[PDB]
Amino acid sequence: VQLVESGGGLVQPGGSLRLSCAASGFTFSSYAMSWVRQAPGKGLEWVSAINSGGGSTSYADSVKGRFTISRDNAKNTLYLQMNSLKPEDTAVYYCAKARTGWSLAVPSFGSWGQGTQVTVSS
Amino acid sequence: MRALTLKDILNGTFSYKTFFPNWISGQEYLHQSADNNIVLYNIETGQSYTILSNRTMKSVNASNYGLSPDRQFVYLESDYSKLWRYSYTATYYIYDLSNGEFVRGNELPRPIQYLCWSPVGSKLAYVYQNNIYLKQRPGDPPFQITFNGRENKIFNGIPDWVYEEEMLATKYALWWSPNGKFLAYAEFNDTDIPVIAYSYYGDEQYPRTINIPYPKAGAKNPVVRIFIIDTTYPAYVGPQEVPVPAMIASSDYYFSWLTWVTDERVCLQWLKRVQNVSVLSICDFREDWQTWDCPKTQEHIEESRTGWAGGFFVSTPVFSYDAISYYKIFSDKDGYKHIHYIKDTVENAIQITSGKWEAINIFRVTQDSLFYSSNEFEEYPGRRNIYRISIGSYPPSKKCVTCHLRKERCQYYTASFSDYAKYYALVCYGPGIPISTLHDGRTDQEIKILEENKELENALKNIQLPKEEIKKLEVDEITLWYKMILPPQFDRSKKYPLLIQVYGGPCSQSVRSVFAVNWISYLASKEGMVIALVDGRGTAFQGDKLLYAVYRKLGVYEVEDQITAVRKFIEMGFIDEKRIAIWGWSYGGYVSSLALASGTGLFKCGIAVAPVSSWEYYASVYTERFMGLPTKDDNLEHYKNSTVMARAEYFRNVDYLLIHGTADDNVHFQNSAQIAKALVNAQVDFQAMWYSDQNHGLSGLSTNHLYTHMTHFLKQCFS
Amino acid sequence: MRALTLKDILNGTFSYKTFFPNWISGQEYLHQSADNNIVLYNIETGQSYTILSNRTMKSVNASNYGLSPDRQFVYLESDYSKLWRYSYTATYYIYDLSNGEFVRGNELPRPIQYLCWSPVGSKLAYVYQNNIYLKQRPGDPPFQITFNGRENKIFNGIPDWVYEEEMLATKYALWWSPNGKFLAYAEFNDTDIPVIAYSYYGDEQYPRTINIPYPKAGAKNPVVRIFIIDTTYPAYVGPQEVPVPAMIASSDYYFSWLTWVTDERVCLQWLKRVQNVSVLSICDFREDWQTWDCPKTQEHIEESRTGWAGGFFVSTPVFSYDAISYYKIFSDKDGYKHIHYIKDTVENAIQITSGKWEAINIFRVTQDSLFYSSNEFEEYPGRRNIYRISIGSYPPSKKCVTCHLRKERCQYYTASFSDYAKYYALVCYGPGIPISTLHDGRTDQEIKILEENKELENALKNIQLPKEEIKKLEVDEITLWYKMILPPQFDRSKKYPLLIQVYGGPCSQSVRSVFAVNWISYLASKEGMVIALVDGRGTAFQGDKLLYAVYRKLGVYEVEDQITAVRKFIEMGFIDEKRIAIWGWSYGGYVSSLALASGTGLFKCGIAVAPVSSWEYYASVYTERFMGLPTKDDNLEHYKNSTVMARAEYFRNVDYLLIHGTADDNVHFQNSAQIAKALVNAQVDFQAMWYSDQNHGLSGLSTNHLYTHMTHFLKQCFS
Ligand SMILES: *[C@@H]1O[C@H](CO)[C@@H](O)[C@H](O)[C@H]1NC(C)=O
Ligand SMILES: *[C@@H]1O[C@H](CO)[C@@H](O)[C@H](O)[C@H]1NC(C)=O
Ligand SMILES: *[C@@H]1O[C@H](CO)[C@@H](O)[C@H](O)[C@H]1NC(C)=O
Ligand SMILES: *[C@@H]1O[C@H](CO)[C@@H](O)[C@H](O)[C@H]1NC(C)=O
Ligand SMILES: *[C@@H]1O[C@H](CO)[C@@H](O)[C@H](O)[C@H]1NC(C)=O
Ligand SMILES: *[C@@H]1O[C@H](CO)[C@@H](O)[C@H](O)[C@H]1NC(C)=O
Ligand SMILES: *[C@@H]1O[C@H](CO)[C@@H](O)[C@H](O)[C@H]1NC(C)=O
Ligand SMILES: *[C@@H]1O[C@H](CO)[C@@H](O)[C@H](O)[C@H]1NC(C)=O
Repeated sequence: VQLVESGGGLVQPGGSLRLSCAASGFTFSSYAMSWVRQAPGKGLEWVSAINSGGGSTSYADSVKGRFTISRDNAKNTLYLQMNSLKPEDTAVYYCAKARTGWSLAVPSFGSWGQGTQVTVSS
Repeated sequence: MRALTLKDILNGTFSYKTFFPNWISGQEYLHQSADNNIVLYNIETGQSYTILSNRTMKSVNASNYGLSPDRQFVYLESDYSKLWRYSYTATYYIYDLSNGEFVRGNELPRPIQYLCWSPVGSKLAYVYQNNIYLKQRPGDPPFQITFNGRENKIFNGIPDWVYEEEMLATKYALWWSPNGKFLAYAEFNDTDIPVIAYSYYGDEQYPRTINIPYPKAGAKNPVVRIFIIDTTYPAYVGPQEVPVPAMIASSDYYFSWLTWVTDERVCLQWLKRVQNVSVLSICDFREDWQTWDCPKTQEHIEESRTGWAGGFFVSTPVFSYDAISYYKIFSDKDGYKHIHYIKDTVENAIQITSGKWEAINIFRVTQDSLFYSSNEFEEYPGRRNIYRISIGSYPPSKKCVTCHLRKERCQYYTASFSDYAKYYALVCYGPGIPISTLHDGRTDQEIKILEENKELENALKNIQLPKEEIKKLEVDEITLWYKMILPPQFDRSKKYPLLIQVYGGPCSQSVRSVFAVNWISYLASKEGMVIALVDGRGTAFQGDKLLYAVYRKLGVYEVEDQITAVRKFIEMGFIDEKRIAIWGWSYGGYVSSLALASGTGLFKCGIAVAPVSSWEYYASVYTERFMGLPTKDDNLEHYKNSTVMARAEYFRNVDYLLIHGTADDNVHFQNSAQIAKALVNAQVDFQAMWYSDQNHGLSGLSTNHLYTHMTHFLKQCFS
Repeated sequence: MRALTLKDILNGTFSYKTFFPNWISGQEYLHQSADNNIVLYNIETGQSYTILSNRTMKSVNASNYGLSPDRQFVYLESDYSKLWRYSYTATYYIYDLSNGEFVRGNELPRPIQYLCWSPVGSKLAYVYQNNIYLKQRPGDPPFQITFNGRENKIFNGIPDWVYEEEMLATKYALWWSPNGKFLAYAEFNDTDIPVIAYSYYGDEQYPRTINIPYPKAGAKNPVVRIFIIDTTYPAYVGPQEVPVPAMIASSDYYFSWLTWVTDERVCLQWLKRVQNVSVLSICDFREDWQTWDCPKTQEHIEESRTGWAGGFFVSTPVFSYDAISYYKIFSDKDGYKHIHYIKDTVENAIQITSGKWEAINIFRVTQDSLFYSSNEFEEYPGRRNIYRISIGSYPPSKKCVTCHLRKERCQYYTASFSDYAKYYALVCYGPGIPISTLHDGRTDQEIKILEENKELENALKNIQLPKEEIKKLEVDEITLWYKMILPPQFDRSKKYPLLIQVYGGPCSQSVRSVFAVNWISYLASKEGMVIALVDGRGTAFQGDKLLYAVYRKLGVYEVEDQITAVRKFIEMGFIDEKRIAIWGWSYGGYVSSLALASGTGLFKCGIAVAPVSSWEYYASVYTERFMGLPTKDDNLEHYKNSTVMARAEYFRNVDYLLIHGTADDNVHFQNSAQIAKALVNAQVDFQAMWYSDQNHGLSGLSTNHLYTHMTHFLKQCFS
């Protein structure tokens, strides 16, 4: 399975960004997708999840009301947009594929790519 | 031949020893010899070797040890410091066995309130300042799980005063999964609870104040929540909260117990604030959401029409090998507690044991056997015997493994089992000298004698001991069981003084076949008195009628039973009617004060040690279990018409001795203060004595002082 | 014909009455009749009328009254509520006499801590919530003077605990100018003082905690300031603070006393924290800056080389008619306290009285006469007699007024004087039945008998009372003065048990010629005992050598004096050596405990009621006056050798009884708790008793219980 993430970088606090995830190999539009982040010196933290159809989304309590996740099966792309950033989200973001397409399902520890680094500071 | 002396009892000379193996596998166990050496014993091979020398223990002044299941690391505990009946703090060091040196790099902080290894592997969970920390390896920085722990307000992983003393009777509130991939803990919130404050003097110019959150009868209660967290990736989704049943989360409720079935199946038990109803729930793990679900079809309800639910505590289930069915002890249609087998629904339960006796405990449920305790043998409700039943076999079977081992020496047993029940150990507490033995586990064949107590038997040859008997009386269609202790060279043609020792507490038993050499033994051996203990209605292990006869009426029937027993003893014909006394402790103080002030003219003197004055002054859980809410709508009338103070006028023509400790946290000093004030306001003469900075147990030299004072008082009354 | 009984003592059936006139002018006074009518008596005309009837008093449930200097308003007091030994709160109503109804303007607040009229006019000054208010006329809104009054932290116009109990011995700190032109008050700051906390049980479900700012030995002390405010325009400049002398303000200090001389002259008395230096300063009022000036030339210094300054309290000056000279009582060159007359300089003072006796009090200084008290008559320390001397007359004169009035009935007198000393009243307390009479102020002749206690004399005809004697012993160089109470029909050929009553406190006297029927009278009259009271080193009114002997050596010489007296009594020949006992109360307990555990084998039993165990547990003002600071450099060595606990080993072969009240604010319960702890740690048997929610006095039925219990103990000991 191949997954590539693009976006991110160094941005001042209070700004906004958006990043993309592209997947190949397996069949898209048949599984739920998820966005996970890894902070320096910490473990894996689940951020958000999107259904296989794109109707309902699930968010964590730490990024509620600040992140927006969408998908496009025609281009096989996943988009996550962050707004009103704070100087504690500096981390590397990974794109995760679930194993259940019947409904929403958080992927546990499936495929992992290289992710994209996002650093926020003054 | 010589008689007993008070200094023999005070400085413990005739005390026995027991042997509970510290099982670490199915065939091995650890022990600490009388050399401060830790020795590992293997039963199959028969060899043994030391895993930790006394030099290493003395290097850090350690006093207790704990071995990881990998047998690679040990923890040693020092700086012991007791706080409550069960809780304490200490300092822990970690020793590496492979390299023979202490682990360096990340030392645990101090003091630590609780610490536990995982069932599989070597990873640690501990509690420090009301917060839970997890360590993957003994040489790694800790990972913090909880953040809101605050002193005397929020408790994480440990109980507060109320749950530690009245509900859990342990010092910990965290549990590992069977393979150690999940950790479950409880959080207690004590913020609106009223506070009891008393004075501690110590050694300083100014005394200080001790404050404890303490709910008295009818006050606010703690709030408890239960969380489960993944121990491999704890930062993924964090802790998850276990749902509460809808029928329970409608008013105040309690938390009874937690028990793991498998790595994805857990069981919880809930109690309502009205203790009439109990609920058992089984919850499963959903991997598609990493959460926990408790279906409504997997809830079991237990209720009692005539009293509280269960005995002193609610019974716990023991699950079978298939982890879908379980065994539990509760009362049947005839009011006797027996074993039932539950698969799908409560109404479909199958009764395993039946009769006019009771089943006390369930020890082990193996693939084809069940071990339990009972008092079926010869219809003596004071004995404990161990029975084994075959389950899942084509012919049914049932055997008693302890009722004929040593018939005249041992009739009170307990057991300890190893992994997979390969072997077990039996400990016998009486009525002879206690013994400890190791058994086969498959044929119940004796292997070796762990402890025989030969030195005590050699020391007791030149001493005359009193004679003890256990009998029963049938008065007014009520059966009372009494134990009588008689002096040596007893003669039925003379008259003797009489002393009564009373506890009388609900769900308790005082007439047991247990070996003991204590104060009353000395009193009977040297001072020539006759001692008696009586068990009547309100006690346990005899049926539901006798147990629940005292529901919502405390302090009414115990006094009647004691007086009836005393009258029968007088009718026997060898008791002096002008010299009779009674005494008790912390519930026998209550009963002693109520019986002495009954206006019957039977007792001459009485002693009350740390008694309870009114039920409005005690903890909410214990009081409301047996009495109910103290409101005008429910039971305020009997709350008012049950105190000791209301009988203050009737102490006029008796001798009274009142004893209490000023730093008591269980039964507060205010009880004795109010008793003394009420007695003074009625112009009644009595005697008193207080012990400064002493807890409910009166430990140390206070025990010697107390027993000497009571001996002086009794000798003066019977002169 | 019959002997006394315990109920005759507990119920005060043998008690006397005294008459202290309430002077309102030079020739008239007020009294409260039997029917609760306020009656005004005029001496010159012999006519009486009812200023206030009992109906008005009963209308508002009043219990006390106060009449305005202009005889136009009366304040009535209701809702009494005691707080400490001297302080209390109440509700006050104002009644008009010109029209005859209560005023209904600006009503007073409630409750009020203190209230006082003006010396002239009808101005009012009261204290409410630790703040001072002043009203120009009964019906006018108040004017607030102070704003920073807070509960338990800042006191305005009233003392805190330590000043009220140990220094001022009053309930108020505020004084009017002689013509009501200025008002002086004191402000106490207690922010940094440590707090003693104890428990009050009451009648609720939860006990509560009581906190009092209490400085123990060698701790922080309150801060005091003095202000004076104009009472006619109290907004022109506001309060003004008087200066403190330079030699006093260099370190910690106390405020001893204040006295008004004239409308423009005041006198203040300060004392150093090291309490062997005192300063008296006189301050004038300067109109140029409308302020107060205290010149250096008007400062007088008093110091003691071998002890503290003054007696129990520092003496107070009495000013002359021309108001620039005064008279004061202090030690002379031979070590006896006498009267000195001071005009300009201390070292030029003229001694007025001299001899081997002491002068106790100065009552009144008129334009030509001076009245005072003395114990010179017949060299008997323990008698009080009134003497009058002439000043400003060419031939000196000296008259003893009371030494020959009723020689065999009265030898202990006190006096109360009227305005301008036109008439006065004499009250005699013993050794016969007390009696109060009225005397003319010029010829010192009796004109009326105010009270003579006829009913008590009639009721005492059928009661046989014990015999009392006062005598002295000389051992080597000390003179011990003792009072002995002997039973009726006493015979010297038999042997009797002996009881010693001890107080022993510094600057105190226990052998006096007073009349009393109390517990020891019953003990001698009915139980056939012999009772002894002894006065030795450390007692007052016998010179400075005897008074200052116990300095930094508390609890050493009192025991020696008691033992020497007991040995002499045994040598007398009518005392049974196996039946000797001792008892005391609040420094009687201290000496009693130290004497019982002296290891001499003299006393069989002893009783201590609310004793002091260590001097680090008591208040700073009292302890540091007689013992010094508890620092390593000053007196720490003796602060540790003079505790009851250090002798805990010597209580083995004696009987002990320890009694204390749990709500004692003066001598805290900590002392008895420490004593009990020390006795338990040494394995010593004793008896105890506590009283709940009772202060130092043990008032109510607790007194009955205590005296009955002590009688039981003593009867058991002497059987
Ligand atoms: C106190 O008990 C200990 C424990 O057995 C014993 O060794 C010793 O003799 C006893 N001391 C006495 C009886 O003085
Ligand atoms: C420690 O154990 C060894 C084992 O032989 C023994 O020799 C020695 O007495 C013990 N030392 C102490 C202080 O118990
Ligand atoms: C504990 O209870 C208090 C009120 O009883 C509440 O304010 C607080 O949120 C609770 N604490 C937690 C951690 O839930
Ligand atoms: C338990 O007690 C409550 C209140 O006393 C009562 O309403 C309820 O019926 C009882 N529950 C039973 C008997 O199952
Ligand atoms: C109690 O004392 C009162 C006077 O205070 C007297 O009138 C009465 O007779 C006494 N009563 C008894 C029973 O001694
Ligand atoms: C009030 O005083 C009047 C006048 O002497 C008298 O008649 C009446 O009895 C008294 N009333 C009382 C004391 O209640
Ligand atoms: C009382 O003293 C405290 C500190 O000792 C000080 O802060 C405060 O100002 C003082 N209060 C007054 C002077 O009213
Ligand atoms: C007593 O006063 C003297 C001076 O009169 C002084 O030397 C001494 O310090 C004071 N006493 C103490 C104990 O300080």
